[PDB]
Amino acid sequence: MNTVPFTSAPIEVTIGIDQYSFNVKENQPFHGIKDIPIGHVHVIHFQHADNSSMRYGYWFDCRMGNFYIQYDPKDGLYKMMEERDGAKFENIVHNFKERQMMVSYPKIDEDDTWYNLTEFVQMDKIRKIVRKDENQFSYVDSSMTTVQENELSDPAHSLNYTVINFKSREAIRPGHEMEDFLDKSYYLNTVMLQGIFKNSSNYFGELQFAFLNAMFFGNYGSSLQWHAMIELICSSATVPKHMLDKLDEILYYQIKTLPEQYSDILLNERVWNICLYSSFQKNSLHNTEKIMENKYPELL
Amino acid sequence: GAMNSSNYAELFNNDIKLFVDDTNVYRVTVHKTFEGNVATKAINGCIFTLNPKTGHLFLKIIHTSVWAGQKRLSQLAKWKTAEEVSALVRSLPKEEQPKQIIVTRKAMLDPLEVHMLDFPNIAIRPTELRLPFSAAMSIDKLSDVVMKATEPQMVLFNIYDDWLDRISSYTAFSRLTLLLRALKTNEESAKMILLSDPTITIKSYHLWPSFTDEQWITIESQMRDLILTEYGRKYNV
Ligand SMILES: COC(=O)C[C@H]1CCS(=O)(=O)C1
Repeated sequence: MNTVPFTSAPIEVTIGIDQYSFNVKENQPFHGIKDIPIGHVHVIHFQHADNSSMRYGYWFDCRMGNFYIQYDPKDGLYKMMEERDGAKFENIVHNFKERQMMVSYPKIDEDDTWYNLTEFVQMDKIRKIVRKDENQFSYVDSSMTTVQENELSDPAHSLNYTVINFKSREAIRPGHEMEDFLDKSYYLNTVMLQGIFKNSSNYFGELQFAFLNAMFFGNYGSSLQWHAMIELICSSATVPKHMLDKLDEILYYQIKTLPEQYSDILLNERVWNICLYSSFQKNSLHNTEKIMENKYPELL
Repeated sequence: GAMNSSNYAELFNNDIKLFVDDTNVYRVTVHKTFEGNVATKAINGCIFTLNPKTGHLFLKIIHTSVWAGQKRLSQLAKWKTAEEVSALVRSLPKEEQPKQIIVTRKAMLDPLEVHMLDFPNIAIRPTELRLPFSAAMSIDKLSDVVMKATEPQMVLFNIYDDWLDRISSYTAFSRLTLLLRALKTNEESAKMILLSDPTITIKSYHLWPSFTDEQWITIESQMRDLILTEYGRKYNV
């Protein structure tokens, strides 16, 4: 079990760690988060009490280094940093644990939610979407735009998701205009899967990462990306059976985790009604269709 | 974006543009079968592609063979239309290619946009204008070339005859849509108006009769009357 210590908590803040969250008061004796499960990526995120504007946070994997959080009073945010001195770090964590100044990652043992939401998400792939190679962790916030949004403005600070555009030469073969537009299997299977993602695991990982950035930071371009990657599958007549079954599981857990009160801003009515009721795959997402109809029947 | 009454004059500026109307591409007669079911029989159709500034009409005749063995023909017809308009643009010299294509029905937007991805600088636009181009097949010479075709064929016409020698494109489009709206509202009445006088003929190389300026004013008045009439017979006013 790994630990992300905090130097201190000088400003009042709501702290998120994956799907959990807790409040820290200004100057409260808070020194971090312990018992973080090894084997998964994780996200530690922040919303300041005095400016709920800009949710921000850091994707990291404790197997890749010793990471800590320290408030920067100049840039006005909690920053993730790497401690290279392993003995310094172990000494710091032990002191903070002995003084019981850390919250424990509150995983219920029955509970596979975080695994199910991050099954295909890899830190190496996150770092290609979020370019900042001098760090092993990746910063994301509510306002960051995607490479595609920037084509329709700072490139260093963008989300480099894979561009999906259904009315693009990449998506449409000359001479198959109607066929490729009404049945996107070519675009999904040859262009995206064989060509760009190489396999369905990488595709699902980007899909899962897009959803999580939409949910945790209200990142609009991430929500667009999540829906586009769903729609490309649902609009393809020819999809491997294992991908459909896995997609149904992925989406089920995303819909299950979504705050009920954010359904209005995180779910695109057109895409979901199309996907569940009109698309080629309208009968292939049994688990997702059942949870959507029982949880958000308004949207449909 | 969309073309409407606010940006009317844009049609007669010097940026090449075409209207595309697909309402006569897929045409059928519905009939009873020997078993007493219903079936359709396709008949020849046409794409109506018109430059409103010059009157040039690119009439692409759609022969019934293009539907053989195909499913979902009303959907295919939109994509076939888009295929043929795209092929027309590619066949034109660069300096004759349109800057904008205005589709009369919004369902043509995605088919045509997809077929024109190679032409990112050509704007594909809808319109809120209530254009009556479906009545093109009430023009006897257009109907005749469509019905006689035994193979796919493109035929070129000037839908304004020689009107532009005497009137502006704005006025010529005004007259064309009044004629077509009348033919659409009461074809028999409209055609009687246009032909009731045998001394006024249609030249071999024209579509409409050789009316003098004064005769066109009379004709145009009669067409308004007809449209107002039928509007009365229709709603009882
Ligand atoms: C020159 O424009 C007009 O004379 C009016 C347009 C509105 C719709 S239409 O088809 O009657 C043509």
